[PDB]
Amino acid sequence: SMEMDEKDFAADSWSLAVDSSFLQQHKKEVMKQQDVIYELIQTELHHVRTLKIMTRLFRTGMLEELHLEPGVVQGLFPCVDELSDIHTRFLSQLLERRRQALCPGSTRNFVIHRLGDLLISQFSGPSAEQMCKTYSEFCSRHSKALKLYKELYARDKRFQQFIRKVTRPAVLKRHGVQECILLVTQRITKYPLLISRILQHSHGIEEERQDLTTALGLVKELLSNVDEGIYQLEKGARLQEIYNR
Amino acid sequence: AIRKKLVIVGDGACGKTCLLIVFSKDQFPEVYVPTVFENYVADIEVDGKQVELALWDTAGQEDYDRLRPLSYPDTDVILMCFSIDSPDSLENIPEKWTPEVKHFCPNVPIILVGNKKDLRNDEHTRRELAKMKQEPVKPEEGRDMANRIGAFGYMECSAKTKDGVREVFEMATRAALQA
Ligand SMILES: CC(=O)n1cc2ccc(N)cc2c1
Ligand SMILES: CC(=O)n1cc2ccc(N)cc2c1
Repeated sequence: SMEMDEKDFAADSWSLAVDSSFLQQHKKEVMKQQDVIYELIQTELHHVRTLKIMTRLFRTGMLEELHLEPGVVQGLFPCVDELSDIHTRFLSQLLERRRQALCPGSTRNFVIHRLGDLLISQFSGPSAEQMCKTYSEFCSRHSKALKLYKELYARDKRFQQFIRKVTRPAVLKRHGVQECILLVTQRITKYPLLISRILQHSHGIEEERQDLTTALGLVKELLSNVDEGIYQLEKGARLQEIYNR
Repeated sequence: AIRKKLVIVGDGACGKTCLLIVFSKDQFPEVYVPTVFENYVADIEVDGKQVELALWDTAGQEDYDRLRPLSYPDTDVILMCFSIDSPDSLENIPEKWTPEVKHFCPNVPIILVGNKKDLRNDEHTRRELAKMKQEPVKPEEGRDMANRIGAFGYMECSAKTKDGVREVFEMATRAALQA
């Protein structure tokens, strides 16, 4: 993550991120809504950061330092550029909504009143079709990526040294290859609980409550569609095993 | 320090997300209780053995049967959670969660955890449950369910007061270290 965004999201909550004199100006219900929106954006920033570790540190490092067989790096990190494109764009939109809302003269004091529309746009039309297509492909390749990783770590000396070298720093503690893959698979099923809790504290403006109710339904539809399009690919699985599924 | 993987399973009302948060912070959040848990690698020393225990939540995956099993590969210990203020969470253990975990995690130890033990003697909980001809889960009911499902052990904790939380994760580490 870039320093500007890391510092903007360093606090444990929105109530601790904003100045105390600004916090005092809002009703309890607004602070509750704002803390949950802040958690959605902060976790999105961390998810984008996980995708940058996978593309820049892992994938690109293996291409530039290792002599693996063709199709191996792609097998390890399926759809990583498409996932990074979907979420970097979604993160840009969330950060721009926060930026426009800042008080003049402040880089930390803001209130986001209109998240629903942004969430409807992300989880509908072409962007939803691309999310559905990408996660259906990624989650169906999850087991194959893990098995390919385990095999390479156990049998390839230079691959093992590469992994131990780039995952040694403490800031990578939670972000080994397999941990990154599961963090990404689990991301999409975090959206309904974040959105429902934001909706819980967004009854003040009827149009906002309606837009978040629509967004929640679109997210659940996306998850149901992705879940229905999954079948784990297996390296070595014969056609007979597949058509007798 | 050897690396082990822990996954917590159970109904959403079992308080699994809260349990992982309170353990990983060694504090019940005073300002904001997070809606979600990403992952965490806890440094634990149990009986003189140092372990890095990776923690994972399954909250949000309950209605997605093809997404949910993706959390299970290479799991070393399962925490099967239910809430003491909810007899309905305990009923979903033997024929929903238990057969799933035994299929995707064969021979992996399971610790059955009774969460929210601080609500067993809560007057508001007792009055609310009596409306559905129910009452808080009794300690023997938890032990009998753990015995029946072939659990490694039975434990209770409170994420609210922190009582028993550390013990659950130190025991999960011992179970993950076993042959
Ligand atoms: C999804 C939702 O409505 N919620 C998630 C929560 C997490 C913690 C808490 N104290 C309340 C919550 C309420
Ligand atoms: C969730 C899922 O796909 N499952 C497949 C199973 C096969 C056998 C069994 N006892 C439980 C299962 C659970």
